[PDB]
Amino acid sequence: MYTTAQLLAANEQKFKFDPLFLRLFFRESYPFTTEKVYLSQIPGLVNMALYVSPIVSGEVIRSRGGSTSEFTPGYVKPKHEVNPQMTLRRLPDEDPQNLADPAYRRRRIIMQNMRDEELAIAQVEEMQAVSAVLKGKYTMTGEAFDPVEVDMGRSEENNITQSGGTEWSKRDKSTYDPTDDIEAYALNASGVVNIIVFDPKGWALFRSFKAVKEKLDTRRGSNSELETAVKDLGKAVSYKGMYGDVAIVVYSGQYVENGVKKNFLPDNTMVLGNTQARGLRTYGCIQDADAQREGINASARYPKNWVTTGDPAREFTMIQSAPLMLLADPDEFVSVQLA
Amino acid sequence: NIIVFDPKGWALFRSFKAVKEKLDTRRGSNSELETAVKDLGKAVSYKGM
Amino acid sequence: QNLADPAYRRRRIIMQNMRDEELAIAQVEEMQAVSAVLKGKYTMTGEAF
Amino acid sequence: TSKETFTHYQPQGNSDPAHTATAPGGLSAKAPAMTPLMLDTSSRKLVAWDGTTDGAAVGILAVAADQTSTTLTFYKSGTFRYEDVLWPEAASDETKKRTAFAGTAISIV
Amino acid sequence: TSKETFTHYQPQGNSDPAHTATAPGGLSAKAPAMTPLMLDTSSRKLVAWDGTTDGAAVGILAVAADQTSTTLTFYKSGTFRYEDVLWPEAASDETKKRTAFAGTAISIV
Repeated sequence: MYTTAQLLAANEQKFKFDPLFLRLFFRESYPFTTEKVYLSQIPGLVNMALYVSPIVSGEVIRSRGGSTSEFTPGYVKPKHEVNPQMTLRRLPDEDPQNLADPAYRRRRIIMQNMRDEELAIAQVEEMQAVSAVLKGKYTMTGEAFDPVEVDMGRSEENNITQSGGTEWSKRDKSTYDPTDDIEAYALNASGVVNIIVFDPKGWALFRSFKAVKEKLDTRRGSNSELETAVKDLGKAVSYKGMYGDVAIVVYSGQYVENGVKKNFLPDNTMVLGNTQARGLRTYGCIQDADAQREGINASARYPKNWVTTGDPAREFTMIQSAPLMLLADPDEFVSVQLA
Repeated sequence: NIIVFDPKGWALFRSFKAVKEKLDTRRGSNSELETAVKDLGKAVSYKGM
Repeated sequence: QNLADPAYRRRRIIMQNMRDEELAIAQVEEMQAVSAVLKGKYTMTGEAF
Repeated sequence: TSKETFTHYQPQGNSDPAHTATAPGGLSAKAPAMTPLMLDTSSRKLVAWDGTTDGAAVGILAVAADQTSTTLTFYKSGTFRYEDVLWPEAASDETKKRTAFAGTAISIV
Repeated sequence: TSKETFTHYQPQGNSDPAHTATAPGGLSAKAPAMTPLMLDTSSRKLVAWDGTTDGAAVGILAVAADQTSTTLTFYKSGTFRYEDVLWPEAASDETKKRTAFAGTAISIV
């Protein structure tokens, strides 16, 4: 009872969370108004022109075109409670030398909760895009929601796995040049590639090769400028510079699971990509009876606050949406898994 | 005056350290080659002179 | 949600077919040129020819 | 030629709210929505209703699932239309099916 | 030095309403809040659940009481968290622990 404790400042323990994907590739958002959604892709291919003699005949070459698929449903809703009986005790903040009414504490808790759902939904929005341009195939599996599998259309030629006996770690650091592997892997890209985003551990081995370091100092060999001698540590996505026409970007973002914090990208991967590649930020229809009454069926997010009647009274807060990250051209990127 | 190469047939021509030291001499050669490939994921490019 | 005239669709198909024709014929010229200035000997053969 | 009979999808039969719950699932076959369930006689896991065990109904499945689903989500309150419930083939008596959920918050109207 | 973590206290797991009721009780010892109850087979007087008689769950206690209490107030609906409700050590397997309240409006998440 006789303690007389005075409280100093408090801490935050913020995440390392910067999307880099809802901001670079997926700049365009298309809200829905209907149930289904299509994504056509013309299989543009020609055949070799045969050398048939000009006497007999010519075969009728089959016309091309035609491929469609649907990626419909999507959903998310992180409900929270208020439990009016927690405001009786004091928060970790609000130093005991100066307390406050238990009505302001409820407002602070509600604001913190709202920020919590905002962060939680922004976390799912980035994870969907990470799966999208990291594998070209995605699965939505969860409780009270049947699995929904999305085949974006990625081919097997853009999922190069380094596994074997010659990936990069079984090579000599000083003699080998990794640029040949880059130019070989980027051959099947179907468009210009100018960002090759790495991993925090996927950049140690690429830089380790003496060939790149010797290429950095040639006085006319290239126009590249790659800031080694670390430029920005202990942070989210940074820019190591330019490597000719292609920039170099390292992304060490983290998403928090139920209790564990896991990196967005695996330990050693790179993505041959383009900044001009179009990415979709489609949002579905909010399937809430109250929302339909205000005509807000087509919206990005939807906050809602309500209170239950009866002698046990409880308030609630919810954010409803339907983030359904899509990519028009799954073959625009190449996901190399190093080893 | 044209030495058109193959897309990984050039990978060993520039692996020779003689050419790399040939690039930087400050008075030796006027040759200005562009390694660290300038055009990636595209058809024919120009490596320079 | 917005259909088209089934007469304009024929025009689109014809345009795509003509583009494919142009590309296919232009591709033969490159195989011929590569054989020509790569070996100086060239066999031009195929089915029914 | 081919008709397009369109009926509004309204499973509920009364104003009684339909409350949900989650519990481990042990399905032996693919089970669509509106499938009645019982508890396993030995492991007490959730399995599909056979239509012959009296009083075994405890709820109605809410979302589709299969053997890969560890935990099922099922309704535990409210009333449902008799025609909309995908009854098991073994249960041939309408009267028994209409009162199969008696003693529980689930009802058939 | 010492740390005293201030964690909240939310027994409910869902937004479903949690009703309550009262009934005569036959407790033999102190039973804190959220102790499952069963109905006796001799005099049908509410007692603490033994954790062995499967399917005997009838409700969850809401107010602390001892063997001197003639009437016990127990919940009969809603959803409760596993980590907050106090279940007896007799039931050792988690699967049977989860589906103990099936057939009743009470659910465990």
